Amino acid sequence: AGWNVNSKQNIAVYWGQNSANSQSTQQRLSFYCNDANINVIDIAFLNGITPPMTNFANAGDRCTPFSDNPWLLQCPEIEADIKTCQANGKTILLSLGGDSYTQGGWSSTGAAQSAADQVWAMFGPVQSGSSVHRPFGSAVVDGFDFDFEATTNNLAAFGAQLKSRTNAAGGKKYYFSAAPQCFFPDAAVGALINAVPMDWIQIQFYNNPCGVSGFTPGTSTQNNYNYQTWENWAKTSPNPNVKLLVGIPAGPGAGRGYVSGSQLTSVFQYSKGFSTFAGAMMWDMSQLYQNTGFETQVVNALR
Repeated sequence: AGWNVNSKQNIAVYWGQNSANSQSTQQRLSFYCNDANINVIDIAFLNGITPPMTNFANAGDRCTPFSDNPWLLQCPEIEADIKTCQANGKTILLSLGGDSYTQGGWSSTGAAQSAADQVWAMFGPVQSGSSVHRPFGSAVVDGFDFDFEATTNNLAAFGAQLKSRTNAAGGKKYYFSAAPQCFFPDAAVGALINAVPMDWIQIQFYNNPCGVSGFTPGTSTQNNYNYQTWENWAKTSPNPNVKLLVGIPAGPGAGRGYVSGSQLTSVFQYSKGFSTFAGAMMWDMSQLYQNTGFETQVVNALR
């Protein structure tokens, strides 16, 4: 039944950007919704907000741009697949920003609040009184992942307005995650995650010296891998009960600091010792499914 706050074996995986970058490495979203081990999928990315822009790599081939915004896609296959995945018991979030987000956020709190209301009208419940375009039609996401990686002015105000709308909503639970890099504090989402409660934070423990590649097996004194710093911060954050996922590259081509074998098992056994630990995150689905046997290694490390 999707995200499980009481489990230490959650696995969140990004889908949409085809990191593996071959013609066949990213199937449609629902191909990956029969995996008993993957209970959260983040759709990557809404890479523009004001104005809105969607990029789903070659999944875009089965979409049609909206007539008045060529960078915003109408995606009936992703729509159908979100509904299928949710019927199959998966939590499907939309990931906001990503490494190709260049708009730099909003000049005022008011502009950030208006942008949040537009994202909610585009991707949350269908609003009968709204003219906004809906990339996923009558599909409704299960919440939002904040993956901003450059300075994003007034992201805290944007996040607070979107959280206001999800907190007011009926129907189902909406979740909030953020994906800071492991360097502490995080420049891009630091203000957001110090202001707005998250359900979990999926830290990118890669592309940085604090990543899982810097973990020292055989000891619980860790000079580089900084999970402990993140747990200490989490306990006084706006949601003091927020959970952490350990985010890793799903293949050597997915990011710097890929780990496997005993390094991978050991860093997960260390991380499992912490009360905030709730599982793993991986970048990304295309890399994971190409990297034969790697998913089994991660599942076996979390057991």
